[PDB]
Amino acid sequence: ALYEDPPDQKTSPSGKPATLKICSWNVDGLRAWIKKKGLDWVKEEAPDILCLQETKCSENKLPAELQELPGLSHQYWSAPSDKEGYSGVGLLSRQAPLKVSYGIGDEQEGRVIVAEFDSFVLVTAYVPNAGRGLVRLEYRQRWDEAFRKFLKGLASRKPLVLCGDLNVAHEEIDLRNPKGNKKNAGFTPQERQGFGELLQAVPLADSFRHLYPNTPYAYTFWTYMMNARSKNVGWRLDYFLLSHSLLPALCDSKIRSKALGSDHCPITLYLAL
Repeated sequence: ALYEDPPDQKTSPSGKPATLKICSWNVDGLRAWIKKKGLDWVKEEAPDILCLQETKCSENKLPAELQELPGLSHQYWSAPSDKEGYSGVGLLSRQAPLKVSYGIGDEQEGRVIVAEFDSFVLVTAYVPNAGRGLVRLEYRQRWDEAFRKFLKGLASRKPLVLCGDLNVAHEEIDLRNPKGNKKNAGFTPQERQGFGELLQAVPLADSFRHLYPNTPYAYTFWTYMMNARSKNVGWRLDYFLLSHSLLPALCDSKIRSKALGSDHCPITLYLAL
């Protein structure tokens, strides 16, 4: 009940070598995550693209160490205008995207960055948490609806990759305590249906569950409290979701459960494009 992520499959079903490595990480405080050596892990992981969520850092206070990642030299950031010490997402890339946009066209929450690359469109997202005591479930629901729609008017062109902290465990297989949470932010019936509607409407596939439909105990977040992380008492809240057109390029989708720095761990996608 502790999990041991399988080894990296760097070759596709069709037998092609992976060409693109995307890593996503909810850093839950970018500056503190940097002080806990996050960039040291990323330098080692060496993705072609890195997405970060819950940065809690204005553009003005972005530590200069970020510029010390020259293989990820094109960096895009999004923060909420009025709110400080809240949300915030980032997308760091080896090559410049052809176009970068921010938000989902309502408005500013600093949760979504859209980057169009050569062969596909990457969205990273820090989905609103429903709140302790579901105090913001009703904001999460409108966000879910709005997001689904925005994404539909998006994957019409090129295939999609959507990664990030989606703040929902989809099925019971995705957390350790399904029964003790069916009314807690992240496993309510509304949220889980939002995630099912997300996969239906766009459509997308859960990259990890596609390759590991039976694997239990595979989580990406553990509360800092108790010793949930050591006890692997956690949730799978961080995803790579993919257009079906991409599934044939899908080499592997990982959970880097050993990487510290936050109450989430990184996840890494390998695509053969």
